[PDB]
Amino acid sequence: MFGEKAFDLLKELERSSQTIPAFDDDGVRQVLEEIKAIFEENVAQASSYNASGDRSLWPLLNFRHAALQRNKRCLLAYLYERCRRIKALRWEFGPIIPGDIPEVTFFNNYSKSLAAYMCSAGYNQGLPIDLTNNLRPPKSLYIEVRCMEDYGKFELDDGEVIHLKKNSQHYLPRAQVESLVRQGILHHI
Amino acid sequence: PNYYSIEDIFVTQEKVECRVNTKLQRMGFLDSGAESDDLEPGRTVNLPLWYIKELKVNNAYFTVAVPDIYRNVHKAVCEAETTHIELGRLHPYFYEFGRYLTPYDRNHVIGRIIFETLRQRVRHLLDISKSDGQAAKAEHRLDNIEAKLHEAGVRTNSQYIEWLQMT
Amino acid sequence: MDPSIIEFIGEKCMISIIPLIYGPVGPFRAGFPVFVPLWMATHLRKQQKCRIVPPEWMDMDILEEIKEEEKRSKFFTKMPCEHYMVVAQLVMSTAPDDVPRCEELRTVIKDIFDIRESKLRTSIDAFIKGEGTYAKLDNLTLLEIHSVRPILPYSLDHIARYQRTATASQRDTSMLS
Amino acid sequence: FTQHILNQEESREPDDKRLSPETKFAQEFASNVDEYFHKVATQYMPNQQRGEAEQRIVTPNLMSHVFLKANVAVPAVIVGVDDEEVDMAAGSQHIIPYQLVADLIQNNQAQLI
Amino acid sequence: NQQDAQINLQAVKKKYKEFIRTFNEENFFYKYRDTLKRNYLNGRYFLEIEMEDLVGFDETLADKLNKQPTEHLEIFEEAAREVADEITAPRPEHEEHMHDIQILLSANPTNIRQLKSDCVSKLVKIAGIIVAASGISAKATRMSIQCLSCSTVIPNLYALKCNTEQAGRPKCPLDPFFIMPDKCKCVDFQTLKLQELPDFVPQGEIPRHLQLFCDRSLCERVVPGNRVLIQGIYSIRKVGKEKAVVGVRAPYMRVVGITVDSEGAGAISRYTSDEEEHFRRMAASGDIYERLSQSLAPSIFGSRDIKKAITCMLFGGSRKRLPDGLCRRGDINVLLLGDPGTAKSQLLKFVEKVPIAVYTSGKGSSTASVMKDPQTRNFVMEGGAMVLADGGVVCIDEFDKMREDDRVAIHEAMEQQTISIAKAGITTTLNSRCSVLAAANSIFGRWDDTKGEENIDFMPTILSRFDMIFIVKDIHDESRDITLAKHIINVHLSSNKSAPSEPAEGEISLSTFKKYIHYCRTHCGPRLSEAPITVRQLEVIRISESLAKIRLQPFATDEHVNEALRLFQVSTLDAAM
Ligand SMILES: Nc1ncnc2c1ncn2[C@@H]1O[C@H](COP(=O)(O)OP(=O)(O)O)[C@@H](O)[C@H]1O
Repeated sequence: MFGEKAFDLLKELERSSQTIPAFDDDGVRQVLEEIKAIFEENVAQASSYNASGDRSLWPLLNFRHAALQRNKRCLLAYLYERCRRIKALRWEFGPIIPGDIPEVTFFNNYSKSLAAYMCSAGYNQGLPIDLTNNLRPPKSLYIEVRCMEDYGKFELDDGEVIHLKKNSQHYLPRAQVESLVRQGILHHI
Repeated sequence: PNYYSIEDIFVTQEKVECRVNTKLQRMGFLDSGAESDDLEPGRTVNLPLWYIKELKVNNAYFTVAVPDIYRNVHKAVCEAETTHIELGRLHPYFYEFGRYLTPYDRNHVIGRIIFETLRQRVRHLLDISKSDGQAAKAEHRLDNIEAKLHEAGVRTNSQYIEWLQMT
Repeated sequence: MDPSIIEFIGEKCMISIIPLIYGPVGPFRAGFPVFVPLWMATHLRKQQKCRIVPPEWMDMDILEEIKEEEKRSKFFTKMPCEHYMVVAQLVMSTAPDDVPRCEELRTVIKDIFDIRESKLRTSIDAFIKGEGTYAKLDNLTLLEIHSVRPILPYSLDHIARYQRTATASQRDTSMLS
Repeated sequence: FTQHILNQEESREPDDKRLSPETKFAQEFASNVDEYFHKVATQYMPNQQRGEAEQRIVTPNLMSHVFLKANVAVPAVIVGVDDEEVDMAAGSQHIIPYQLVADLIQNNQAQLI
Repeated sequence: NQQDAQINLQAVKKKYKEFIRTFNEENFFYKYRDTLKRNYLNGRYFLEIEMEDLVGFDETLADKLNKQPTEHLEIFEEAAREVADEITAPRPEHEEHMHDIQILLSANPTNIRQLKSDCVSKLVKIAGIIVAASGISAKATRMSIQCLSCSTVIPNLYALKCNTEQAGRPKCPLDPFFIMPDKCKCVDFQTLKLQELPDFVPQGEIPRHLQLFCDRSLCERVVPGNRVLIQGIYSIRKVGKEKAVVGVRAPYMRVVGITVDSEGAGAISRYTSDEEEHFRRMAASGDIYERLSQSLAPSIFGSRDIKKAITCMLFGGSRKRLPDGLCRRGDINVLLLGDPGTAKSQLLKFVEKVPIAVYTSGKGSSTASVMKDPQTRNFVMEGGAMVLADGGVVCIDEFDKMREDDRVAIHEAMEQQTISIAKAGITTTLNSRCSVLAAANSIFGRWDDTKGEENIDFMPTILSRFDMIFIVKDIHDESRDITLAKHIINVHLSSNKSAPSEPAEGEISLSTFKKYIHYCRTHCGPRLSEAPITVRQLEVIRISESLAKIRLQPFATDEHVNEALRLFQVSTLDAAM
């Protein structure tokens, strides 16, 4: 009412678990466009002589204060809730394959924040370190690929053209094939 | 700013009608206006908690009071009837009302009433051991909190299932 | 807590086997036993390279004596290397390719595995009154306690608000959570 | 635990033993928390607890009942701790929480399971 | 101990218990074993098995147990109470007390017209369709008596020496055995019954049947109107040789290992959020009110703007009770009327599948069933059909062509729900949230309807309590008369039209629609907005509140939702004048 609205948030990610068509930043307008619309209500008596310092604004100070209090930490979620399983697939891959579809500034900040990890990782000097692919013992470097209906088509890795779904298969070397595991790919090598 | 929940304003929004030690003044969202800024001590005086969450029970503003499920007639014999008593989904804020409120009332009797319900878990979830079958058999007699670890209760065993073998 | 936290661990132990990498391991010689950690017999038996025989507790006599020994265990029992819920997993997978008596083996282990948990509710059906500083490992095994590790302890804090709170936190005459 | 770990890490700037060059994430913590918020609530952005505020803390609950790897003095080897610690053991244990026994594992006398 | 053959111990000696411990393979899940352990999740006190593991184990026991099965199963009771009670405790710290369980067996069926002495005391799979049966009364196995104070050890589920004697000389023969049932044990029963198949000449013959015996856990499981596969026993009840001109006897069987049929798509009767997206993200479209005017007739033309008035009907109005007494008529009804040939029969027949209803009219439920049964001559009732309609509603023809007896219960339900009985000296005052669709072939069609009021010769009351009465005709319209002359050869021929309406945007999917409704009619307490037209035109307000739940909204206004008014103008022209 005054922000009980995330009960509505709950459905946006429903298909979007491991069969994601696409995401929406949506539904956010009046849950946003009221919030400091109603600051004007919050400021109506903010340091006002309307009652000259008595009880009568403390019970609604709580309205003034709770109103924020819920807005923030839900609005933590709107990225944090969105940072979580995106970090997870962004663990499943680095920025080898970002999202199939100021969050980019926070992602770039998170990518710069992850640098610390990368510095010690692999060596003192640092390696974006393989954590999520090639438990392969490495074999000969130039043999092709197979998938299980991947989608997004971000394979930018050193190949002729792969067309990243099942039968994304061309003469693709090891440098190419270093992308993904469990987003519709690894029935096969 | 709490031990959070997704419903963090379905936290202190349950309503009770505890009486007034005092007269009234302009509840705002009510029929208050240029109509009434004063009533009696004691009235159907509705209390969605968040405004009175730290508003000095000790101070003469409002009264010792209970919602009658939280009164002894349920609770004090729900600790006697702590055997196959049901909670359903009926008043879900019932592990957690008393984690806040029941002291705030200031009748210095009711906190102990609670746990001896939840003391039963040390001899309840002997039955809770395992998962036979489907995802929906009897999954509707929960609180807002026990369900989570109950799912988790399944969960470690569900993947303890794969600890065994290829299964 | 996992299926393979143990297999991170338990296969690190070593035993003399039948068939140089640096380590206390010696080089490998035909006809000549060699103590190895158990994550090579993977890479031999499944590689169709060599066999292996078990430790000594692996028998149907010493632990067909334990079947009654632990009835002392109002607390706990004899623990032959503590890890017979993991090795037997992999041993009995592939060892019985030529090993005899893989059955009473398979019997007893479930006939001791499920059981010592069957007590475990019971001893846990003795916990009363926030009895946090009483517990039991006294001759515990290795591969059991994970199956309760996530459940009650991620319960008891939301209890121990009221259970463990007493011996440093106080209120008026009634009890405090 | 970006929240108030600054206070602990500002107590002594704990040396090689405690954190590591963990300190690099601190600079990125506020940066990503500020930049992002630059388009969250900025028309009338925070008013009294306007800095790294007081109320957000991730994990100060110290009572997460911990199992103890008994590898130590078996007998009732009693140590600095506020709750009961009677009846010590090299195999057994009396299960406990983290706060009061934050000592043995800084010592690494005692151990964890 | 008779250690030659028929050995009395073998099973519990080692064998079956240990085979069960041989039911033990890798994955560490191959078990018929911890089955009970997941029964001890609740204490169901039973277990399931096959008859094709013993075949996977041997070929020796399957022809053996068939001789003495009901002996083997209490041998298995013994096996269990010896086995799991070992498992109640690892080491000596657990047992409150033992208990007892049941076992469930289960492959390939049989029939009933082939089974006699040849296959007696043999376990069989057959199938029929259930009819009715008893409740659950009582049974026990053992107790004891003052006279000897020994447990009432019985084999089967005669009557004895006195033994209140040895007080010196005194005897006391001729059986002073006074049972002390507070010492006793206890079991269940149902005594069931079923009829044989509908395909194996039940027509030129008559259907034969079987009598049955339930034991512990298997009652409260099965209600008639069902089709089952079962195992039993071929036994009888009497003893022998002016009944029985020589020796005639009677048939029955037992219960063992029922396995029922759950045939597919009937059973949202007895036993997702993506579908909620389907509900609502379709509901967002403001195209449902008049969109479905081509829906409830998925094979018919007409009634179009009257299907417009079904859109409010099932969704109901609101039982907006008050601080004072009333529970007024939230429910709403309809009337239709006209001659045959308009397919108004099939309109109700096809509507049966489209929430809960029945479609019969006249001389062939009704009132109560205050009659007797066979069982110690009881008198117990069946209720009415406000019973069977308390959120369910009905579509029923031939008010006029039906007995005049069961017509005080029409005003005693449509007006007030003022229901009561006095058969035996009492008023069972049951109630229900019922409503009805009505049809008729009443007197003289539109020549009667438009003009005044003479349809039924007993009451003018039938125009008062209902509102939407739109005429059924076989109007002559020559441009469409030939169409309806050839709207009846496609119907007459070729058996094609099963799901021709399935492609429609959102005027199909029976299951999703019924669920659409049966969520919708449980949203809140919707209402409307600030916003001969007499008191029962108005008391339409139910339809006003309806469009809140038709748009699935809370609120709505008067005259956007006077769509209903403009549709009612169809009816009012009948009886304006
Ligand atoms: N438009 C139509 N489409 C299909 N069948 C029709 C149509 N109009 C009439 N019929 C015929 O009407 C017959 C049914 O009449 P019925 O509904 O039984 O009359 P009543 O309802 O008075 O008993 C059906 O056999 C059907 O062939």
